[PDB]
Amino acid sequence: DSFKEHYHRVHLPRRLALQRYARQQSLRNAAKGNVKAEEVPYKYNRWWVNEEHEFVHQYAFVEDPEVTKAKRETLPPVTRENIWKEPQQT
Amino acid sequence: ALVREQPWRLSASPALFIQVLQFMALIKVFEPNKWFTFSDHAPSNRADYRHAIGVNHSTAFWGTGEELYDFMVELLRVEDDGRIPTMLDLCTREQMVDLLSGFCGVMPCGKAVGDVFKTITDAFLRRVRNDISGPWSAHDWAIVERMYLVTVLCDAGNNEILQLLL
Amino acid sequence: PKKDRRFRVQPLPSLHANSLADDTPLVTTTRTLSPNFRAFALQDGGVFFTHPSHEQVMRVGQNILAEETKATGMTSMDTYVNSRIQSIIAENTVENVALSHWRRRHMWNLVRTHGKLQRHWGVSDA
Amino acid sequence: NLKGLVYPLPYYAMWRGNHNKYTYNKSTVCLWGEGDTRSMYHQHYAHAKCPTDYGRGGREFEYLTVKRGKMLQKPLPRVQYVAEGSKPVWLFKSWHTPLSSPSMWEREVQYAEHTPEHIGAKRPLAVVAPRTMHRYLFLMHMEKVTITVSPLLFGYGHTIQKAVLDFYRRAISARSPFPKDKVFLFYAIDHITPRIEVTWLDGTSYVPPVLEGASSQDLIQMVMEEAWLAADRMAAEGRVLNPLAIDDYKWDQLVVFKKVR
Amino acid sequence: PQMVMSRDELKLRCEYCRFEWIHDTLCVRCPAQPSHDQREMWLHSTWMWGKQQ
Amino acid sequence: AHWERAIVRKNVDSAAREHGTGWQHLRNELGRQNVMLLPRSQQLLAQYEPLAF
Amino acid sequence: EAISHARRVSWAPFAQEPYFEEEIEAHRKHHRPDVYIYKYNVSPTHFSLR
Amino acid sequence: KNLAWRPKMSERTLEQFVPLHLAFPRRHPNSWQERQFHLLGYVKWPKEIGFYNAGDNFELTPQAAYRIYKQNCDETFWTRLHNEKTIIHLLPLVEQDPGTNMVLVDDIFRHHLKRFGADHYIYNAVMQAAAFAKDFPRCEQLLAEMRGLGLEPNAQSYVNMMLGARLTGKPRDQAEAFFREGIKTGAISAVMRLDTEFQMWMNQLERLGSFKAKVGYLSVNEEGASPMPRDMWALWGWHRTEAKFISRKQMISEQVQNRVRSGKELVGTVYQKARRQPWAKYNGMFPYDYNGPARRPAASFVDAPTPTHNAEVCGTAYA
Amino acid sequence: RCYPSLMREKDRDMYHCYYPYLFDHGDKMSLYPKIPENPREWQPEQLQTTYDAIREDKYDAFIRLREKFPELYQDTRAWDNPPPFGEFNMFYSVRFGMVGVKAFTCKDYDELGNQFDCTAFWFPDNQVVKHSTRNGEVGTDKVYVGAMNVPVEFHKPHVAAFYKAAGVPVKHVCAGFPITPDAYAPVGTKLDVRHFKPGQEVTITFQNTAAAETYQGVPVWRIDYKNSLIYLPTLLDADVGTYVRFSDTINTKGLTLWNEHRGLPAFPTFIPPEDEDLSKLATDECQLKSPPL
Amino acid sequence: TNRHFFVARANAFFSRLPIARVQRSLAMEAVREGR
RNA sequence: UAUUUAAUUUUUAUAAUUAAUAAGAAAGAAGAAUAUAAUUUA
RNA sequence: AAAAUAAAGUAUGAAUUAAUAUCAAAAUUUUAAUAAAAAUUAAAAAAUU
Ligand SMILES: [Mg+2]
Ligand SMILES: [Zn+2]
Repeated sequence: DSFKEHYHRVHLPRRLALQRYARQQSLRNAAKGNVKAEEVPYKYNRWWVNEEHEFVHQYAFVEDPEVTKAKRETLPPVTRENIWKEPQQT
Repeated sequence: ALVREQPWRLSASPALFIQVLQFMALIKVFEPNKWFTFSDHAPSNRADYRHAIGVNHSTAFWGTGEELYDFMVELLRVEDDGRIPTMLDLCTREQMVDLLSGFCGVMPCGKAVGDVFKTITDAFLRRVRNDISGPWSAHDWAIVERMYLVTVLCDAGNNEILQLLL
Repeated sequence: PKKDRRFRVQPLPSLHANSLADDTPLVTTTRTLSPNFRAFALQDGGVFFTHPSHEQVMRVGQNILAEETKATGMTSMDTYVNSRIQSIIAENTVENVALSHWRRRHMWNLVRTHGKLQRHWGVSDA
Repeated sequence: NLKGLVYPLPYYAMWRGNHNKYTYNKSTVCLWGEGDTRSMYHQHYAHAKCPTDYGRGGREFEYLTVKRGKMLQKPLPRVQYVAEGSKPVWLFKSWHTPLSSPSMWEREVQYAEHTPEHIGAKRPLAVVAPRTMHRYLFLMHMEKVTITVSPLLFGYGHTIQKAVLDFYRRAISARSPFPKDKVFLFYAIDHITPRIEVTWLDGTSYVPPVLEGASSQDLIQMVMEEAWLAADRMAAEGRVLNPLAIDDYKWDQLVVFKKVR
Repeated sequence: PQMVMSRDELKLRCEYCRFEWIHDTLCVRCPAQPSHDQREMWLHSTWMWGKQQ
Repeated sequence: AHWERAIVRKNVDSAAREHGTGWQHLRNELGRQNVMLLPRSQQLLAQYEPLAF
Repeated sequence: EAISHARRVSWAPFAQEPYFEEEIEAHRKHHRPDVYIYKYNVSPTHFSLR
Repeated sequence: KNLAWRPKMSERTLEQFVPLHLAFPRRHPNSWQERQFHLLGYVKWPKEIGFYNAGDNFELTPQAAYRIYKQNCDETFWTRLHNEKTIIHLLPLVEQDPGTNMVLVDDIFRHHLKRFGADHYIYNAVMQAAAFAKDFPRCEQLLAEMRGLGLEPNAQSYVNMMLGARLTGKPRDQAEAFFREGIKTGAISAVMRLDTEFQMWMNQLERLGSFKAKVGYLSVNEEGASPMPRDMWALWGWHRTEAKFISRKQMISEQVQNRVRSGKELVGTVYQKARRQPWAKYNGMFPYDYNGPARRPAASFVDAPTPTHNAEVCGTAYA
Repeated sequence: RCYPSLMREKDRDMYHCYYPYLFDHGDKMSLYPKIPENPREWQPEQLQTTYDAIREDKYDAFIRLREKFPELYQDTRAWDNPPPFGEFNMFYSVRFGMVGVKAFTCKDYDELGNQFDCTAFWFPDNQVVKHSTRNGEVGTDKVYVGAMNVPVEFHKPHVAAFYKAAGVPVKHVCAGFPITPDAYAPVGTKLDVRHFKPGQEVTITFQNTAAAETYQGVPVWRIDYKNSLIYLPTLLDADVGTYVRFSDTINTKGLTLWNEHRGLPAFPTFIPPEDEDLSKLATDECQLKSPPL
Repeated sequence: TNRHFFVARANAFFSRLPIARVQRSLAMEAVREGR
């Protein structure tokens, strides 16, 4: 029983509860008949130059749950023949 | 089924709304700690505890009744006066009582949530004040009385219903 | 020698030196129920205070609570609190058993099961 | 110290010391322009940053951001104050071109909408100006400098009269690069707030704003800066401009220090 | 750079030498002839309480 | 002897905190007006007779 | 190369001073006239409180 | 070796990450805000008199400003800029009721014209007022009075001509004419061709639509009403040296610096020999950064008359 | 070296952007900071910019120079055209491995005379048994792969129950793979062996001869996709019959495993063509092999 | 480490693949290319 | 022998939201023992 | 370091040792000489080898 694992002992269930309180938003944005995944804006400034003058890049990856729900639900199409019949060059 | 891929089904028929709510109160989903407790003198924390070296990864926090209960609260969460809740003007009075006792029975406290309780009770009195003028029976008193018993149980006593019965 | 673990009184707002002047007490209590405590002067040199009773003060509290909750409605905590004010005004006795006990024993009213084993207000020989 | 899902990107977490182990904050420690400084005012970051674009603070920095929901790619901005169908003139700016020519400082794409026909201008004007301190008047693109003072107006102590005539004193003094035959002084009869008028090779005449409490070098530098603006302006007409004997911005120079022993 | 004992022991040796502030620590920098650089000796730019008094 | 009078002081002080003052003034002006209520008694009044306190 | 859009001369084929004040166009920022509107500065280009 | 706490990086590598100019986890508590308000010599005024609006700016109320005028008309310190500032303060009142507020503008006008023979400021100001009051022929009349008087109509005067020509509901080519005449005159210096730049001006004025209109900056009426700015350490600059709220005996000193002649440094020029270097200056905390802003006597109102209508609420004074 | 370049958050602002900096007004993106509609909240010494000829001309030049020279600027197209979801994002995609068995040991030669000691692994039945996303938190998703079909009476009575609930045939063994949302495959998917390309490097987790071990670099040698073997050039310290958990080694020192030069994986799962039937197909013609090391 | 994935072993099922057949098959492929 | 470390408490379907640098019915042999989960076997 | 021998075992059953409270884990300074003595912060479960 140090400081920190007692801290998380108490607070991680509270973080879970708090994000549950975050999930109910979508829920009354469901119940009233709206169906929308709340969108995340695309950020055009991901390319930058720092003080030592070199190229720095930021990676933003956006997960689409309507794609995921389709991804798990049905098979992918047949693997193209360029893939397995030719090896991966080392 | 009832939340993600078929959101309309609970709103359409209150019957299974109450049935699901009561089953969900019967197993106690909001105190999983007593799923693992063999002696009530020593309450077991199996559900609420995790350590980083891996104890209780399998018995860890299972969101179980989370989505359901939050959803079927938010079906009753229409506080907007623009449109009244669509199921509550669909329910039988006895049904209103039984789903109030549903909400009152699910929570670990044994007390209903304020918005829900207010909503249902205020929806009930506006039916009682209507139906007492029309065709009425002694059984329809049973509905009212075991409404007031729940109303006392959750600790907001109704002065109006009590002064109706007395 | 050990570190002192006795309880410490909270700091209190510093005086502006106005208090130093006589006829100005350095206790400042001007509060909601203040005007109701009426001071009378006894022949002894002692004083005589007239105050509203216990249940009157708590009834005032109840009125203020209801009057703040008329707008947004009454939340569960408000419900429980109003219940307890309402009980302690009418008390006439002392309460020694947990408030939840009655609810725990009466839970069968709330959650009804199938009708085979369903429990009623009379049970035996039926 | 990585556990759980690790992304194929080569080093994202390496700067916070190789781990993913907190990540649930929306709030970090911040210098100016860092995240939670959205809501505070600053000169630089009011015009240099969008206040949706503030990421997390110091060494925990976003190299990799994974969020869920739909993407909004909002369309790029369309450029103001030009009609469609308009055919601009195109320029080639290069590092090959040194900074000594005005061909570095102007619009790269050049429309006919942005070309003033007020002045004779074939190509539009520049957007960026060079900055130095002009210690002296040197004849740049000017052909005449007229200084008109009415002596009737009289004052004791420091006054604008003193400033303008100090402008003159500096113009005609021994160390002034300005050729001293083209500085003209006029005594006027009726009560003139002394003005300085410089006429260029365009026939255009500029009068600097002699302000209350003006001094000698203010007018000098005003004249010189406006002289640059006018060199460019005349350059817009198609005049062929001779190179300046003295360079006020030292482009071709380095700061040189004297020796040791 | 050489660390002077206090601010009084700090002089400007050349024509181009300047007084500058290194985070509340007064110092002298010459853009030419860097051997003229002088620091006032004082606390580190980053110090905690237990770590530095 | 010290622990317990510390407890008593704490209770009377918090009971004064509910009224927007504290032990620090209350002691002085129970001294000034010559009331002579021992702090133990002030605790008894704070807990069993809030109106009198 | 390593150069940013700002400070880049053309797309055709710093630590010592972190903050800037934004530049108005060259012919605009040489003498920049007052125009009273109701206690604001209005130009063809910029606004201000003054 | 937790690496969330004690990472594998040397202190030499890591000491760049120590914030010395720290922004968000702020060092100024709330209790100080009022204190640091008092030491700067600022005074809390009632809502009628003025207030610190949404940008924490102290704006002086109209009908408050006019009373300040009517007390200070003949005062020695009252300069000709104070008059035009007063008139500028009266403009929303000018629009929302032109009948009873143009009389005020004319009072200031006549009084100004007899305290000083004539001024450029005053004519700009009142033709702006007449522009907002939508009396256009008044604008031409006034301009003719300028030219007849020997006054050279200013660039601003032409912008006022354009404004009056616009919001009086009169067509383009009556504004266009003002712009072209103004640019022939050598008042407006426009770098672009006439058409596009007139487009620019009109596009600025359409953003600036009036106090009575449905779309415009001036048409926005909401005002954060505060007696005190809710951040006292607020910044117009970069550094803490450049803070927005400075002491009054400082704001005397900078005004003294402004209205005294330019012998050391450049006025009007874009060079500015002394370059802004906030990062170069002292970075460190003073004892008032710890113990709080120094205590000064709270600014008090002696012998104020009793508050009649204390129950009544002040209406937002935009009228 | 083993650190990337350090860029602070303060340092990303209009003057540091590689491409033109864009401000977001929320219905529209512009290059001018949003001018607040309430004019009285304008701060002093602030220029509200409605137009700038300096920053708009560079944008003007940039855009045109893009459409006018599309062949030079194709990398610039990354700015305006982000990859949509799925579609095998090189940096964002993590797929699952499968559960093998250490079958036997063998020896091969490459093109030159070189003795290799191969270890041959067997992939008896690999099916996606379970999906677990933990409370919907991002980057938390697992796919559970089972192997080695096993009679009804084998497992303890609580294991069989699990398999009955899933619907998947009863397996000897299950292992979880953390993966990204795009890499999902439906429950009960038969996994083939050529899910693993013969050129790649594989992460291997197995039991030592007696704790768990992880080998993070090991290249694939050869694949029998008839008998569902896979060959590897290593001698493991492991009992024959040990269940071995496979994964793709997702980065080798700054280099991604999958890239245009090196190659591309069959992404969520491999699927066989409809026209092939392995019951007609011999062992030798069923062979796949690496390029020479 | 005592978990189920690690402790359980597949020995008993090894008749499901012909080990001896594949070794000889790659012997054939050894003499076909001539190692 | 006390502390201290290291291992174990005898298959955990599964592992890591944090600390520091993880656990389902039971004991003979874990083998019916000569490495096949029966080499046909009276 | 391979080979031979010996350690869970049923039965018998000693000896050194013993001021102790269910114990005394980690760090810091102090105190008349290690200081398992103080104080403070802290973070030592059970059994077996
Ligand atoms: Mg005693
Ligand atoms: Zn030097």
